[PDB]
Amino acid sequence: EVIKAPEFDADSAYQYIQVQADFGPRVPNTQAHKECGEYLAGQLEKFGAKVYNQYADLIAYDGTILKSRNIIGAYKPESKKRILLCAHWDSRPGASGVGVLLEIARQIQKEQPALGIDIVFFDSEDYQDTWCLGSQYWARTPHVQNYNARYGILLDMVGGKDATFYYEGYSARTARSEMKKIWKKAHELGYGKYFVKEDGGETVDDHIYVNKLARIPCVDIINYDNIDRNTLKAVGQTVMDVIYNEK
Repeated sequence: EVIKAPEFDADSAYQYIQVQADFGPRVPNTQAHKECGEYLAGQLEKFGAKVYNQYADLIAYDGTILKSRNIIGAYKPESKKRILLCAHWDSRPGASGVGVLLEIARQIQKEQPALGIDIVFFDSEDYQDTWCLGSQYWARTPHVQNYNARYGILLDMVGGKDATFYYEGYSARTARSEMKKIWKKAHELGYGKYFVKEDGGETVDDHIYVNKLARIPCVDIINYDNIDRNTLKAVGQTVMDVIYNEK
């Protein structure tokens, strides 16, 4: 049978977005970025995840050494059966995906699903191989040795009013089964307006690397043509009903 997941609180996710936004743009090598990283690590700790902070000097396209910090929160680290949930947290010279995941973390704390969940915030994403430096780093060499997950869900720009998440190109050739499952649940829950079961665009994003350096099929939930609580609720609830159904 099917389990109905706990209720995702969209106003809570909205506030996590607003707190990130209040640091100013989280541009690599800035005070805003440093402070926001501390905030995110702290929140994943506050919400019961086993926190793994992954510091690295990543060289950007112009030679800039980015004092990078990938942030990982693990739930039920005992379980070999796991689902990866991820988003990037830096800003371009972010927030929405991270905000939804923090609210999912908080709910995991209140009631844990059957499988282990990993929440990973990738850094240095937005500064083709010179994008996604944090996930390239992470997938190549994950936070635990031999890391695996059944599949992964990437959230990127998931807060816009009347957003439409199409079948993203890379996800649709590397993770159809998983993507179709997620879009299925969205429709069943009444969020079909948001999850359009049609091929959209193909985008360079963290899920490309996750799938390659770490080999986990990974679905990108990304708006395809501002912050809205209804959009957050549709994304967040769909992700919880999907992950709480995993056995």
